[PDB]
Amino acid sequence: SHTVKIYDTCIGCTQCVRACPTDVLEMVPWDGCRAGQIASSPRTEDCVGCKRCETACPTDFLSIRVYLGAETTRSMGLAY
Amino acid sequence: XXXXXXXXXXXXXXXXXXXXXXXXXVAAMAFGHVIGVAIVLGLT
Amino acid sequence: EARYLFRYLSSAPVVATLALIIISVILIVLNYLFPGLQYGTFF
Amino acid sequence: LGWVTFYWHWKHLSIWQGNVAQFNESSTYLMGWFRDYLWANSAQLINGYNPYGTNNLAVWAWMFLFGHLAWAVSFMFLITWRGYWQELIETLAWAHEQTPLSFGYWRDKPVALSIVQARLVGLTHFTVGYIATYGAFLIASTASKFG
Amino acid sequence: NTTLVPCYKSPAFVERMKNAPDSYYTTKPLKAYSQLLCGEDGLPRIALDRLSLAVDVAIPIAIFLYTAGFIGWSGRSYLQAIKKQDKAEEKEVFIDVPLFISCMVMALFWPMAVIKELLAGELVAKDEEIPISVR
Amino acid sequence: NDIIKPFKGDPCLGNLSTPINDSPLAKAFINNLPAYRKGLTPFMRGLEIGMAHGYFLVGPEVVIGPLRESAHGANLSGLITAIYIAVSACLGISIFAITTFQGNPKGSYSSYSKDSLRPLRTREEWSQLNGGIFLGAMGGAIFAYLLLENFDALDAILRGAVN
Amino acid sequence: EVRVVVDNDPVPTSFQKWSQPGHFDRTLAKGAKTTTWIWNLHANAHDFDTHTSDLEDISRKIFAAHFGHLAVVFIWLSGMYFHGARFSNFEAWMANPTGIKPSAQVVWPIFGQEILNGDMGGGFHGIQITSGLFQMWRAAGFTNTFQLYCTAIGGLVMAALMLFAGWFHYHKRAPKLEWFQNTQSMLNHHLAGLLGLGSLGWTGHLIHVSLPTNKLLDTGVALKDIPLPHEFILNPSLMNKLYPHADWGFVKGVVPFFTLQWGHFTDFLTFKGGLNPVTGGLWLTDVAHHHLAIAVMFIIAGHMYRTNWGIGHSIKEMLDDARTPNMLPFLSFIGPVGHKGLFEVLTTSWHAQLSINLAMLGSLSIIIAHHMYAMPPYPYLATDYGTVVSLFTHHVWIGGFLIVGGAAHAAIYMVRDYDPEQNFNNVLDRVLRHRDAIISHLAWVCQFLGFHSFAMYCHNDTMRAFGRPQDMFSDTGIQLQPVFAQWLQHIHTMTIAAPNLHDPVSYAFGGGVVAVGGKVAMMPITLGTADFLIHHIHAFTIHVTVLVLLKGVLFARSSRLIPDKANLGFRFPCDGPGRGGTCQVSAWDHVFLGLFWMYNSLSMVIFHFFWKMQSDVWGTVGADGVVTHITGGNFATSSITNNGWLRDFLWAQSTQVITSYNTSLSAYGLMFLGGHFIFGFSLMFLFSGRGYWQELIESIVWAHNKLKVAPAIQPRALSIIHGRAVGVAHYLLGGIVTTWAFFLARMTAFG
Amino acid sequence: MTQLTGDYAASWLPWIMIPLVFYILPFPVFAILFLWIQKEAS
Ligand code: F6C
Ligand code: CLA
Ligand code: CLA
Ligand SMILES: CC1=C(/C=C/C(C)=C/C=C/C(C)=C/C=C/C=C(C)/C=C/C=C(C)/C=C/C2=C(C)CCCC2(C)C)C(C)(C)CCC1
Ligand SMILES: CC1=C(/C=C/C(C)=C/C=C/C(C)=C\C=C/C=C(C)/C=C/C=C(C)/C=C/C2=C(C)CCCC2(C)C)C(C)(C)CCC1
Ligand SMILES: CC1=C(C/C=C(\C)CCC[C@H](C)CCC[C@H](C)CCCC(C)C)C(=O)c2ccccc2C1=O
Ligand SMILES: [Ca+2]
Repeated sequence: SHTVKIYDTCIGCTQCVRACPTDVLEMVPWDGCRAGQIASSPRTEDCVGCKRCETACPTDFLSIRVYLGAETTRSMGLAY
Repeated sequence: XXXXXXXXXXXXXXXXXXXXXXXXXVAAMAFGHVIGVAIVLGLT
Repeated sequence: EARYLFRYLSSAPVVATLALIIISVILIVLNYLFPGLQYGTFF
Repeated sequence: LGWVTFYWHWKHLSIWQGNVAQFNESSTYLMGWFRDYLWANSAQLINGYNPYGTNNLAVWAWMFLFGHLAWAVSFMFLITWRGYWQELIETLAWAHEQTPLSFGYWRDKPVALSIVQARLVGLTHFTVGYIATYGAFLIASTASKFG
Repeated sequence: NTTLVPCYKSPAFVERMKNAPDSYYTTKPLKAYSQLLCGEDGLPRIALDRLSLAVDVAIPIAIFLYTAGFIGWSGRSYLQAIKKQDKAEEKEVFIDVPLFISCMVMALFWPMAVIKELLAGELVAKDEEIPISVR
Repeated sequence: NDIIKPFKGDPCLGNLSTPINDSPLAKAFINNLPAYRKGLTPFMRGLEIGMAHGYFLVGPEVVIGPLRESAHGANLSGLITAIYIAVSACLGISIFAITTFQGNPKGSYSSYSKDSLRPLRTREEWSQLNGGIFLGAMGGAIFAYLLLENFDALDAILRGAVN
Repeated sequence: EVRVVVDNDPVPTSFQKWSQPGHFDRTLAKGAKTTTWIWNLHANAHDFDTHTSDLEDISRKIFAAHFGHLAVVFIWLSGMYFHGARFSNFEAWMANPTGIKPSAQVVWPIFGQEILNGDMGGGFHGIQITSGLFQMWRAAGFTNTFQLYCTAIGGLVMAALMLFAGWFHYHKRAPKLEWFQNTQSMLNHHLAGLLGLGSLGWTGHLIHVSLPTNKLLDTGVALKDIPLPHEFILNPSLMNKLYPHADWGFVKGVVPFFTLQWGHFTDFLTFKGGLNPVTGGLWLTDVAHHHLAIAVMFIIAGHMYRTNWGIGHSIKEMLDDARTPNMLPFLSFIGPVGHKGLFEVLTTSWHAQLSINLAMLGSLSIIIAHHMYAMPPYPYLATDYGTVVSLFTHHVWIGGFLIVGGAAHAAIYMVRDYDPEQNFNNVLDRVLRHRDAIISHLAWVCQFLGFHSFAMYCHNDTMRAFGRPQDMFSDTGIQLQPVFAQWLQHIHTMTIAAPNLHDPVSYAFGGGVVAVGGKVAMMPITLGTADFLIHHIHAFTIHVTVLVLLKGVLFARSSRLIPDKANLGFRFPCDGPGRGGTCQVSAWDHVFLGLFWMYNSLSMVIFHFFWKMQSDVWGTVGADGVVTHITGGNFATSSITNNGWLRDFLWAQSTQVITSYNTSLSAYGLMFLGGHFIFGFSLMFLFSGRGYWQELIESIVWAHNKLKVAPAIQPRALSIIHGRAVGVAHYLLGGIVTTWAFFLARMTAFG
Repeated sequence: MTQLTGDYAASWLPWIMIPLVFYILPFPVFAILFLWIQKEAS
């Protein structure tokens, strides 16, 4: 149960969604970009916290923040 | 020397180690020395 | 060819390494100015 | 404070033993700090118990070596970091589930302790090993030359 | 301080002279330590009295601070010499030794160069020129 | 063909069917240990587990303990070690049973757990186990204590010295 | 069919790419945006597998780089013989190799460092070398410094050949991939032509140079009456007063070999098997017989594999036939596939080969260290106590680094060259498929030994402090005898089956004491409780080193944390702070931690060696036969508490390096402090992270932006992996220099 | 001496309380303190 907030500085480069190993992010239509897209995080209980989405965001001081919060059984990735 | 004559070991190699695998393109006359020298030095 | 070589000789570390080799006055200067040279001694 | 108290102790250990000229002539280079303070004054601390007996410094000789272990185990929490231990605990969790006669099972999943916690667990051992080692040194190196 | 006396009159230091081999090192330097303020242990020392040593606590300091600034000035002036050339990205990995030498000869008279850097308001960058953090 | 199969035929399970866990001899030995024997009340599971452990736990203290030098005192130090290890062990499984069985045990003791390596999943079953483990490890400790403090009297009767 | 196929001038020879460094990586060859580019240019300079993609061009870089490496070793070998030629007391040491200390590498008179030129005996001032070069040149037959000098010349011209051969095989005639992939032909020439002919060549030297020269040097002829080595062959009559049972003529003296009348050779090819009691080394006649036995047995070994004449073995389907219709029943568990697809592993990837070749060169180097103390091969080696310790210690450390490097490339193979299709259900895949049972049982045995080796030292440390020495694991308390090792010590001394060896090999095993110059060359090394406990420390530390390194190989591909750990690479810092934190999950980070465990393990091995010789083996013999050891039986009673290690080994035996100022051992005092600085300095990089350091550069870049002196190569704090590499490189450097200084100051202060 | 004694008053009191607070009471205490940290909030 992390918190992946997306800010208005996205450019719809789509790179944050590809890096996510757990499919938390996905693109929705938007208008504040030439791409007309913005990241959204509908599945954040699945967020593992790897911040691999933040490494891919190219906007300077990146538009997507993982906010490591209450860690549960699927946000810590336990197979046992 | 006189006796010794480890050509019997090589003869027991050429007539036996010519049934290897490829057996084509003689190492039994090389092997017959390895067996031959070991035995003659192993019984002196 | 002797145009790319001379640029390599002055690149980054060879200038630095040679500088430290060229900074060897502390070996000549302290060999014949009676090596012991403490602060109140030299003029 | 391992320089403040080392300097306080050696300066007074030279005055107390009358050998003031030992601190003045050998505290100006770092071997004197290492030969005339640490190596010299450890001698009766480490002989608190030898093969031939045991004396009133046997506890200081033991906490001195206790603090060396508490210091060294800090390096484990400070050098090796979390994800090494999670892949090793994940393996031990496999072994426990698959083995017979082991009837216990964790109420809460065993995980390698977190990043900011190991920095605190390793800082506690470094501190406890810093204080038990020097506390045992300072007590035994002063209360053995003297009363 | 008056505990320090010259090694001329110091019983603990003539003893240093007595049991001294030569070989290159303990005669030619050790005569020159006779002019130093010498403790009650036969060891030359650096004291700060008055005008007695006011020139000797300025020869090392003037020689160092000049050549430390000389290294700093030539190194600094070579950096702006290549920032203006718009080639400073690779001008730094591959030292332009004719330019660097010409920046060293500017750094011989660096103490008078820094004054007219300062008096022109050009040495120090203004505060909102400088990349900073959120603060 | 291969002797190492997927564990009960499911390749996705995190185990292997190996000669050590899935052999006709190895299954027959483990599944008839008192922990797993079919047909035992949990009291008889713990009673038989307890006595096997109380018996051998008095050993390592009566010959390499601190009291080994004498004879009558060595046996006391070995018995009480088995008393203390078992009491603290049976304290462990009373508080294990309290803290795991609290409505829906998180783990291998859930209702839908289907785990064969630990079949005691009830808290009616873990309480007779605690009594068996305790009373067993106490009787085993005493029996190994009585056989050891009477060793000279027992060495004679297994040597025919008593005619 | 084995063939020589090469290319013609594949790579031009120009300095085009010298002036553009980082050309090998496209990311490096676009500009130095930050200082991270500088460090990436060195961490990637030799990873040829990322410069290109084709194995043909990679393998040409490997083969050409070896030549430039062999050039470097030949430069270093030349430097050893040149220093032995004109900067050594080797002439003096040949005359009296007991009272003269070996010394090359004199020191220039500047900075007051002439004090390091200590007295060596014979009026020569220098530094007492402990490399054993002198004990090896005497066994090679060197007598004067002209032979040493011309060998140094013969090595510089030999290094020039290596440099030319490397340029030639990359820029003129580079072999194709077919020439590299016939490893089956390479084994034939390396087994027969290199190791077989090499030891056949050497036993030629031993018989004709070393055996005669060391025969006369044992009778005291004092370097006048020594003939030069060629005068033993030009004058064949000169070797009939020595070894008279042979004939020694060009043709007339060699025919006993061909007519198999080898009894005439029994006087110079002996099988004595002991220590030559006048020099303390092995009998050179016994050594010459060894190399001849080795040569015959390696030339034979080089005919095992099948090159293009049909006859021989094929490794390809010797491997492929280790399936399981055909195994022993108890080890028939390794798959119906078995070893198929594994000849393509060890042929199509160099990291697979480098991992094995390092783990065996590392294990060889440690085996060599154990064999060159227990049976010293060189004259006057065993009595030079500073050389025995510094040769054992050098080769244990060298052997331990190589072993860790064998586990590095076992992990680089996994995340770069591991191929699932050629490795389906085979012997490699079945290991990854149960890698939790391998690590669970390794992590248990690592923990079983941890309590039963170290925690017994804390038992002893506590009973001796309580004053209960009768309930500690002593020889006097609760004895732990090495029953199975004292048994082997009995087996190896009653067999003198093997009856012909009348002299016991390795006096270490038992029987007799050899004293050469009064000093003991070798004694029996008895094993008691202190040797039970120290051997389980060794077992424990080796296992955890294996546990760290094997974990990094098995879990290099994936884990339960990160199932795609192979896509992240071999060398990545982490995968973020999620899953609680995945710091150091890479396979590189298990090499980095295994380096620490190698350091822990080997520094305990060399401490076990150093104390057990000083207490039980080394020493001096008086005029009665009793041996007074250097520390005097100290190991048996006080090495069982690790307070005894700290006071009777570390505090006691550091007296020579602590009190070393104003003496000739002064430099070991500085190295001993220098090693302490570097160890403490390493902990800056190990305990901290680069977020603190990067944020500190920003405050320092500001101070340069203010004075308009900022660089355009933007200062970046070191990478996470770089900062961990710096930490382990300094911890191991500092912690070894302090041990190197402590060993040699202690043993050059004695002899 | 070869025993632990006490010249101080009530010297029998360390004889029983050093075993009590150090190896007899803590395992009950660590059990009570365990039951408190692992109770359902139902
Ligand atoms: C109940 C519960 C349980 C059980 C049962 O049921 C168990 C079991 C197992 C088995 C099967 C195995 C083997 C065993 C042996 O060998 O050795 C011993 C050890 C021990 C620990 C032993 C223990 C046992 C029991 C616990 C006893 C009891 C005690 C008492 C009761 C207490 C008292 C109480 C009071 C209150 C205090 C194991 C192991 C391991 N662990 Mg393991 N456990 C567990 C718990 C735990 C915890 C808490 C922790 C943390 C510390 C851990 C940890 C660990 C590690 C590291 C490891 C390893 O290494 C190993 C392995 O992996 O393999 C391979 N683990 N495991
Ligand atoms: C001296 C400091 C120290 C100690 C005690 C340890 C201990 C351990 N290390 Mg570690 N390590 C250290 C330094 C240390 N390390 C450093 C400096 C590094 C930096 C590289 C590492 C890196 C490292 C790695 C990578 C690994 C370990 C592993 C281990 C464990 C090995 C298993 C074992 O030995 O069982 C025995 C336990 C001991 C020897 C600890 C001492 C036991 C005492 C003597 C008994 C205590 C008595 C009693 C229980 C006290 C409790 C009373 C109560 C009042 C509390 C073990 C607990 C390995 C592991 O996890 O194994 C599976 C592992 O993979 N270490
Ligand atoms: C906090 C102060 C303090 C400390 C550090 C100690 C320490 C000690 N006492 Mg105690 N004691 C204290 C106060 C203290 N005492 C007071 C005020 C009394 C009067 C009733 C006693 C009466 C007493 C007796 C009869 C004995 C000891 C004994 C001992 C020794 C063994 C431990 C033990 O069994 O004690 C048992 C504990 C008690 C009897 C009660 C003391 C608890 C005090 C009143 C409060 C402590 C709680 C603390 C403030 C909260 C911190 C908890 C946590 C945050 C760390 C030990 C050195 C034994 C001994 O003589 O050794 C040879 C012994 O048998 N003490
Ligand atoms: C695995 C295995 C093994 C092992 C085993 C073991 C481990 C052992 C053991 C064992 C044991 C360990 C046994 C035991 C026992 C016991 C018993 C038999 C007991 C008892 C008891 C009793 C009888 C008691 C009683 C009582 C009571 C109850 C109370 C009162 C008192 C009295 C005393 C009366 C082997 C290899 C060999 C083989 C097989 C398999
Ligand atoms: C004399 C004396 C003394 C004292 C001193 C003092 C007390 C001082 C001070 C002072 C001060 C109060 C200062 C300062 C400062 C400030 C500032 C503000 C600065 C600066 C700087 C700069 C600006 C720099 C520049 C440069 C140069 C010069 C060159 C190189 C480059 C650079 C840029 C770096 C003593 C006792 C020691 C000794 C004896 C006497
Ligand atoms: C100190 C430290 C740094 C900072 C380290 C730095 C900045 C390296 C310092 C090396 C200096 C910068 C060498 C530069 C040499 C210059 C080129 C000067 C040479 C010029 C002369 C030759 C003329 C880290 O980045 C780091 C990262 C992760 C964990 C720990 C640490 C850590 O401890
Ligand atoms: Ca006892």
